[PDB]
This record gives sequence, structure tokens and C-alpha cells, in this order.
Amino acid sequence: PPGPTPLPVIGNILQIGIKDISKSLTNLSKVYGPVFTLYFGLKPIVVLHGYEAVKEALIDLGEEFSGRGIFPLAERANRGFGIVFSNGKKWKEIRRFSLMTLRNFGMGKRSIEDRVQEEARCLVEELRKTKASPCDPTFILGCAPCNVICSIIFHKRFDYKDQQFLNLMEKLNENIEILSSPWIQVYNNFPALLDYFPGTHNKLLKNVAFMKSYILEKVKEHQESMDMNNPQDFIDCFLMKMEKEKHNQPSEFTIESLENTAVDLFGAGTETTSTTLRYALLLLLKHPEVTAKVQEEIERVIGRNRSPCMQDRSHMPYTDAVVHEVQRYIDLLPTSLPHAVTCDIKFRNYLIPKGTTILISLTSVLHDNKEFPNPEMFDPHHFLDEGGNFKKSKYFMPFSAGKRICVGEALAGMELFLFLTSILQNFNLKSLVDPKNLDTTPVVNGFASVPPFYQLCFIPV
Ligand code: HEC
Ligand SMILES: CC(=O)C[C@@H](c1ccccc1)c1c(O)c2ccccc2oc1=O
Repeated sequence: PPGPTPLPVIGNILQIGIKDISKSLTNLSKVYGPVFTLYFGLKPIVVLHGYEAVKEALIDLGEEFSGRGIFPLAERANRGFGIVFSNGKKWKEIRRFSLMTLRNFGMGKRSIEDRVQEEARCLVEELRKTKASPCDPTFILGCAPCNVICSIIFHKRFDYKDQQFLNLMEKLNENIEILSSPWIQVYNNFPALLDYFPGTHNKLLKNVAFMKSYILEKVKEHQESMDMNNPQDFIDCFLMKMEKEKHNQPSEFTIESLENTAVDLFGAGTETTSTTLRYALLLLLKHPEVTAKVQEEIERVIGRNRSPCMQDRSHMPYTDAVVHEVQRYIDLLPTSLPHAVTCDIKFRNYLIPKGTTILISLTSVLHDNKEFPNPEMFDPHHFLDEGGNFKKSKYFMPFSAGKRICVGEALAGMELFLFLTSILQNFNLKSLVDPKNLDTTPVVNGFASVPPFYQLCFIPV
């Protein structure tokens, strides 16, 4: 498994960096091929680059590449396994369960779509409160996704002002700010620095503990008020799954793992959806041509009366294309989340030892040159055939693919569509600075992409 020969202790840091480490991977693939080795300090990593190599690993050899890889910082900042950081039987079981409860009608009488439709109405309520004045959408947009998860786990969304909510929001946001500081990377290359400067990770652990104890409060309220026969949320389902397991036992389902699975969902379900929404509005501000066509579809398919629903997406190929294009263009998780091989595998004549960390280049699939002609540009036609119909692609991998594919793929797509169509149905977007002037190019800091700062006005139609 070829790759640049590492220096004594610093590894390949001089070539990949700490900056846009995704750009370096693409450049490195031009010289070492689709399957190459990289060193983050002493740790050996295998990077998979093209669609062919990603498909082959994630799908063809799905089981073998279903392990979750964990870097030094993440390892020290995590106490307890839920779904995101889990491996083996613990992962397999908790994930299967979560996917089951996350079905549209997998948690009682009320559907996920319904909880998302209520939030969309509320999102609009809040944007109306801005009275069409210059606004930084970062906050409002972040509240909606967090609240959807709150609704799924507690059965009750919160008013955007409830203190419980703001505390939860604050911790989630604090953790992001920390994980998004460049220098975090120094820890991944030099794990010993964790012992010397523990401030970072002690803080993440603290924040997680705050959230766990807060969720514990909730599960305790749920253990009291629980009507087995009538589950209403993720907790109710978890609690009653524990009862199905009371007789088998040692068991993967515990209050501990419930707390861990709950925070994982808040963490994995908030930030990325939030950032995508913010990035979508920026792009819509930049391309009013595009926004006008999306509004044409809204006006014709959905009234201005009723609220959007998922049934409408099929009759809204342009909007669907715009949303797909937003995710494809922004490349939020350029290297997904680290994977690890489940066993000693032979891959494309290479030989990768059990436990080896695997980095999946989502960028390289999302920005494939043949599939998406001018990949670096925002163009909804990337998902439209000659007739204005939705043109799907197997290269559309923003949620990754295979056994570890985003558990919230359905939920996220539901939020993006309903929130965005709801916003554009009730408001027109006005930029203060003017379009031709603002830049939409992603800013990257470590292993996550984000948009630049901007403001806009939500003008009622
Ligand atoms: C349930 C709420 C939820 C929402 C909403 C959500 N995710 Fe996830 N996502 C998860 C969970 C849970 C995992 C962990 C999956 C695992 O480790 O098995 C995950 C994992 C991922 C991964 C890991 C891929 C890999 O190969 O392991 C990527 C990439 C990802 N999500 C992208 C996204 C994007 C992009 C969005 C939205 C724009 C999004 N997610 C929204 C829950 C969510
Ligand atoms: C936060 C970190 O120190 C590194 C981070 C990461 C993300 C993408 C590609 C490489 C490294 C990381 C995670 O976000 C992560 C998330 C869930 C489970 C395990 C993880 O391990 C990581 O290293």
C-alpha cells in the first residue's frame, strides 16, 4: 500500500498539513493511485480515492470496511459508546434498533414527517419575527434541526427560548467551535500532546457529561410515564427494548448506552443539517435565477396556503435538484467519518491489517469530473436530464455509503426539503451586499467544511 515515505515522528504532516487536508489527498492520489498510505504521526492510514475504490470497499467489501476508525483526540474526548463511535455487536445492535425507530411511522401514532412539518412552521414563525431586517441565520437555522431531534427523543419540541433548549444548543455549539479549530489536528499527529494540554478534551468530555446527565433526567421522567403499548419517542422505544431483553442479558441496551446514543444523535443530527441549511440560503442568495425557478415550482405544486410535504418532492424535480446540488457542491464531510477494517483484508493486491484506519474521500466522488462536468461549480443541471426531470446519480454520496451510511439520511433529506421549501414559500431572500460580490467557496478547517459569514433579509411574499 504505497504512499509518501513519512519523516521520523512527524509523519506526512509536511505534505498533508493541518489546513485543507482534503485537497492534499486529491493531489496525493494523482501520484500514488486510488489506494494509498498516509501517516498521522506514527498512525498508518489508508486513503481510498475514486468512486470505483470507494464503491468496492464500502459496498463490495461492506462488512470488512464497516468498522469505525477513531483518531487520538476523538478517543480521549469520548467516554462511552452509542452508535457513532461503536464497533462490533454493540454497534450492529444499537444501529439496527435506531434505524428501526427512525422510520417515518416507527414510533407510535405521530410520524417523523409530522414532527418535521411542525418545526418548519415554527422556523417560519421565527424568521417572521426578524421583521425583514439584516440577519445572521446561523442561530435560527441551528435551532430547527436540534429541535427535530428533541422531538424524536423527548416527544416534545421546545420553544426556541426555553432555557433547557438553549443550554443544550450552547453545548452542541461549543463542541463544534472546539473541533473546528485547526490546531486540533496537532493532537492527531502527536497524541502525547493530549497529556500536556488536556484543556481540549477535558472540555469536550465535560460538555458531553452535561448533555448525558440532562438526558438522564429525561429518561427518568420517561421510566415513570411509560405506557408500554403506546411508545411515543426514541426513549420509550429504547426503554421497552430493554424489557424485551430483560432475560437475555449481559445486553447492549442499557440506560448508559441510551444516554450515549441520544447524544450521538444530537451531535450527528444538528451541526451538519444546520450548516447545510445555512449554506443553501447563501447559494440561493448568490443565484437568484435558481431561487426564482424553485419558487415557480412551489407556487404551482404546493399552494401558498398549505405547508409542504414529502409527497411534493416527486413533482418538484428542480427543487430536488437544487437541494442535491447544494449537498454535492458543499462537500461538508470531505473525508466522511474514519472507517477501519474489521479483519485482515486483501484489497486490490494490497494487504491491509485488521484495525487499520481507513479514510474515504467523499470529495472525489461528489466532485467526480465525468459525472459532474464542471464539479467545482454550483449547477442544478448536474441532477437534471434534458427534459427537466430529476437525474439521480450513484456519485451522490454526501451521507457516505454502505453499512455505515448516515443513519439520518432520511431525516436529513426531510429537513432540507421541507425547511427550504417552507422558507422560500413564505419569504424572498434579499442580500445587503449584492450577489455578484459575495464568495460561496467552502472554508475548511480540519475535517469539516463550512460557509463564510453572511447576512440576508427574509422578506414576506
Ligand atoms: C439522526 C440524526 C442525523 C441527521 C439529521 C444527520 N445525520 Fe449524519 N450521521 C448520523 C449518525 C447517527 C451517524 C453515525 C452512523 C454510524 O456510525 O453508523 C452519521 C454519520 C454520518 C456520516 C458518516 C459516514 C461514514 O462513512 O461513517 C456522514 C458522511 C454523515 N453522517 C453526513 C450527514 C449529512 C451530510 C447530513 C445532513 C446534511 C447528516 N449526516 C444528518 C445521524 C444524523
Ligand atoms: C475530532 C477528531 O479528532 C478527528 C475526527 C475525524 C473526522 C473525519 C476524518 C478524520 C478524522 C474523528 C471524528 O469526527 C469521529 C466521529 C465519530 C466517530 C469516530 C471519529 O473519529 C475521528 O477521528
